[PDB]
Amino acid sequence: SPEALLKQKLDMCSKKGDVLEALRLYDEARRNGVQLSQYHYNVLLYVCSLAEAATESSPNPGLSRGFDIFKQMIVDKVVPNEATFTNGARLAVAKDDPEMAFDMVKQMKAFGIQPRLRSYGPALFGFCRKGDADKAYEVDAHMVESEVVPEEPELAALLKVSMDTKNADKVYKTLQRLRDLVRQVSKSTFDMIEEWFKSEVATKTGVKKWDVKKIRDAVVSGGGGWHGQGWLGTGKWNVKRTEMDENGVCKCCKEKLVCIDINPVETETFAASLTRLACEREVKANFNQFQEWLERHGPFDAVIDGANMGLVNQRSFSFFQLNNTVQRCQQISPSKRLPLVILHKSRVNGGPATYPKNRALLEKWKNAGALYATPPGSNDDWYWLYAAVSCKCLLVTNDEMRDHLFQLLGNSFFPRWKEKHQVRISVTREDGLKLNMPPPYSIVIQESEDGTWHVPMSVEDDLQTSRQWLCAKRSK
Ligand SMILES: [Zn+2]
Repeated sequence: SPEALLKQKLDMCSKKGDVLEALRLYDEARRNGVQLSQYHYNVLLYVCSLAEAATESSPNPGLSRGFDIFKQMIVDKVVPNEATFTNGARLAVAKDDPEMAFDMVKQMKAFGIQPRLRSYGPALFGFCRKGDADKAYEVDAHMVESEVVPEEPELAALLKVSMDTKNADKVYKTLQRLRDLVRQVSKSTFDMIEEWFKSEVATKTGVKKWDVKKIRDAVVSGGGGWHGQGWLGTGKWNVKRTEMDENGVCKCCKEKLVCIDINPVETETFAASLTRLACEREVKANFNQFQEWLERHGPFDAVIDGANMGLVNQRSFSFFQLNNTVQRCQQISPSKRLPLVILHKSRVNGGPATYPKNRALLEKWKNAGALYATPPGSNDDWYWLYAAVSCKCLLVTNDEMRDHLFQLLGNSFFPRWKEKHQVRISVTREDGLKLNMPPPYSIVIQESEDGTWHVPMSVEDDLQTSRQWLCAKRSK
């Protein structure tokens, strides 16, 4: 079969990295009237990615013709799948022509195809590297229109190009986008923001007088912690690296940060999504049986990730650490409720429970309506997540909650819910175990009603390392 033959020959062409032969085989299929499939086109897009940008001649046929092949696949109305977007982007990156990368995205739109975030990258970053803000903002507007949401790298690039071209309005807007979408910024972005606030353009932007009611109504309207009405005040900024104390008080300026509310409607949307995602991955009857059990149990003040409590910082499962965490949670519960312990059934039956009194205790918790043993093959993460969300209560786990399945939960609501609900344990020699409670303020970029800014750096473990903030306050 000829379609099937071209495949074999393109799969073979190549592990070898032979672009000139893939381009020959491409042309031959069209001379033979063999219609290229999704698969053929993808391999061909990949193979062309391997070509390099001619630093000393007119561009090479591999990259150059790669864009041609891309264009033709779309004309042919061959549907793109995830590999198509990836390879198309590699091709764009390798070529490093932002205008040609932008063309590929325009072509996709013209044929009713939704570009991916990675499709926009080579265009956005290309224009930003070249200092072409006007084109960078075109790409940004295109992405907004296609409903593709930027991540921190795209925002930071937009921030820097706005700084480079002295555009104080676009800096403001991008900082608001960082607040809304990212919350806590990387070391790179943090340093960039610090430069912005100490810069001549920042010193020279602002207003001496403004409508206080306008700001007040914007604060209420935006949900808290910002106003979005523009730079306030005048003159040089005092810009310091600082920390918040445990109550959210800036150690530099003594402003107390805001605790920003989560809208209960968002929480109910998230709970529905969580249940849908869990039932796609669990045996549906197993998850449903837990949902039904939970409906008949509680109330709960806390839910414990039993496997994480037994294992975090241990060389093997510590019933001590789990049990001490149960006791601690019950002690801080105003009415002394036992926490809901989520644990695999395997664990309920043999170390923990190697020792008869530990096994009896596990059964006692179950009998108290405070332990659910998840069935073999289940991922218990869905279970403790769903319980904490549904019971609207604390979640005790030191799981990072960022990798694998946790990426499925998104990067707006879930991180905000996490900060309000997650309790983590720490241990010291002098004191033993401690529960680290949610902060009484929101760890996010905040803009105060008088235009003062507080910007938090993102950190891997804010109990291990002390989180740095930027305090930017007008000097007069
Ligand atoms: Zn401050």
